[PDB]
Amino acid sequence: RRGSFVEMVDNLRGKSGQGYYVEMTVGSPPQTLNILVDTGSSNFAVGAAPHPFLHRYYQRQLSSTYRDLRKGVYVPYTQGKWEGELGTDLVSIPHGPNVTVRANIAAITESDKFFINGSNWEGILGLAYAEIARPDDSLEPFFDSLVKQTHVPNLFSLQLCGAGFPLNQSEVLASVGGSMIIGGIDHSLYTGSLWYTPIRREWYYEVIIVRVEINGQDLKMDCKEYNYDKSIVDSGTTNLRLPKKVFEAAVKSIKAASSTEKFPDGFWLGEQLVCWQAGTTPWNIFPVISLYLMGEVTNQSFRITILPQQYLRPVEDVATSQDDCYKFAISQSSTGTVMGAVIMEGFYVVFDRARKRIGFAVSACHVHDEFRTAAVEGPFVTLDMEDCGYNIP
Amino acid sequence: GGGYPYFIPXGXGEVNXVAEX
Repeated sequence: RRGSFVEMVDNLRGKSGQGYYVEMTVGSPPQTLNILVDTGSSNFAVGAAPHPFLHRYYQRQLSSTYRDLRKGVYVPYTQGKWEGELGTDLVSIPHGPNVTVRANIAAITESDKFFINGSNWEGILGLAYAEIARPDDSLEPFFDSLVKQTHVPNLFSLQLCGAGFPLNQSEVLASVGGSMIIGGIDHSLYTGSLWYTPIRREWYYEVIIVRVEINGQDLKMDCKEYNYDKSIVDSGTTNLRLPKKVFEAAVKSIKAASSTEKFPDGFWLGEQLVCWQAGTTPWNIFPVISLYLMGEVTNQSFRITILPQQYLRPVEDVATSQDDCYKFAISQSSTGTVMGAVIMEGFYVVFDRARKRIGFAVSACHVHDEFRTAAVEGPFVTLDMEDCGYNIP
Repeated sequence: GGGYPYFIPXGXGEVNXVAEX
């Protein structure tokens, strides 16, 4: 096989709310594992001991190419944590480039609230930069090792489809899928132009939000609030997460636009699902949300706009098939904005590490209706964009 | 006595991937 982009199209699967994973093989002979794709962290780690929620796990003793680094590691996330033993082994991506890399691998020996009951993944691929790797930035992340040992160009792109994913009639109702194109950009995954925002600093995929509109109405906050203490693009986060103050203004504005003031507060807090009769979800009463991002030239921005189909997430197995139920998937953060699957499922997202920038284009698979579509538009003249970034005061 | 939309408990069902530093 050639490792061409067409072979990589559709190489992700997932269950809604449980991340997206790619198949990988580790060790010699290869052991196949499904690996969550996480642009919000920088460690490659795999279940390496039994766990009630693991269908399979990595067995270092079965691999003649395993090398023990004789160092432990602990990694905490916003939700979940694990610890394990560092080592290196040969790693491949069967529907990725046609190459084999010696990479650092954390062999997970204990964990808490990390693995998800029934999820079909057994490990995590942290795609961000060494600065946020544990135990420290000397543990070269997977994508760095891939680029350094092979000729793969230093970029990847993600198309997360959500419920826009072609399924058989007989597949489980919450299955989602998508593509990770490693080494470039595949033109079948998007429509219109790609628009780029600078990667502000290489640690997380940090970006700068310069304006927010709901229903085309400016939220009118000081733009520093949008990026307090950072804004990141994160495939391993489900929601659009917003700083408290921004969250509260967002909910107020969404309620006002849609006349849902009387919806219970538990709904807005993600503690209750809203249910309508199947087929009758009134999408049109809910507003579009736009984030304007810093552009590539002086005083220039562009915006990405998502629909209620992105921020009201369908939940299966909670009511009769006669009803469609949704979770409000915009939530509060005390660690900055996270553009999770709620944002990424509208767009093809290019993590152009070589040029220190993130591209967005309308996704060919985003969920929308006959009246509205997700959008990426620009250019706009915007002043004082550099002032939008947070700095330690 | 019944009606749409209605609200039921639930939620969670999320991933939230690394803590800073």
